[PDB]
Amino acid sequence: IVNGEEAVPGSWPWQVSLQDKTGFHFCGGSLINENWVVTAAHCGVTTSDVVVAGEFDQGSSSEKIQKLKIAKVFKNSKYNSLTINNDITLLKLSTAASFSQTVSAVCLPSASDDFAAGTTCVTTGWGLTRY
Amino acid sequence: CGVPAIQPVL
Amino acid sequence: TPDRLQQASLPLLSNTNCKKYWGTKIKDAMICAGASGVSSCMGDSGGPLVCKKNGAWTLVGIVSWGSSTCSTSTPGVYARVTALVNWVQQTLAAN
Ligand SMILES: *[B-](O)(O)[C@H](Cc1ccc(Cl)cc1)NC(C)=O
Repeated sequence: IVNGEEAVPGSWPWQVSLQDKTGFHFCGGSLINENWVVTAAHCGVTTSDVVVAGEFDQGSSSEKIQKLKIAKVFKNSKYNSLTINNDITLLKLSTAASFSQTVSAVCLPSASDDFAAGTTCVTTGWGLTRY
Repeated sequence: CGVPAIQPVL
Repeated sequence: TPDRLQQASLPLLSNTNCKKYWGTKIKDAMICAGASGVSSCMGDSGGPLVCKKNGAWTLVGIVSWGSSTCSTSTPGVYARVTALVNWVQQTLAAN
């Protein structure tokens, strides 16, 4: 995020980090329950990647984070890689996340929910802060 | 869901 | 990329209004947000775009794509969860 700010640690409990076996963060995701993570289809997640929950500072060695293995990748069959439409993939954890103060689920809306133009929302992540 | 134990501050 | 988790508030736009920036690349399963002095960027992909609805944070978008330069004056494009939630519900039910 360019021009964002540091979050209050643990305040966005559903935020997870997708890391490859190298330990490199390549994408974010959101826990919707203890066994499923929603992420973007273009992230190209494989079962060799790891879901990291309860993390704030990727440089700290003393945070009690949960490194969860992925059992299966569910790429929306309607995802069009040429237009990046329907960019969503579900990840089923081989090991269920343990919910706590710093790890929990975000809510999903109803297909008929309305989010009006002008509404202020929040986006989170560990992406580049300057390009 | 959606109600964090540690309130975010913006 | 930053070691610590970042956050940013940003407004949602309408698709008709977003097409002014991205033209026809804006499809129905997409929702635009930003162009407010902030911007999602590389490494943010897949993460959440949440809005408070009746007291709880709900998943409105998934960080998808945007300007190759993360321009804070161009809107970012997110997958619209309201158009994809029926598939999510079907997938969780079958597995
Ligand atoms: B993801 O690959 O990290 C990244 C996310 C993104 C979203 C909005 C903006 Cl303005 C730039 C980047 N997208 C890509 C495909 O690199």
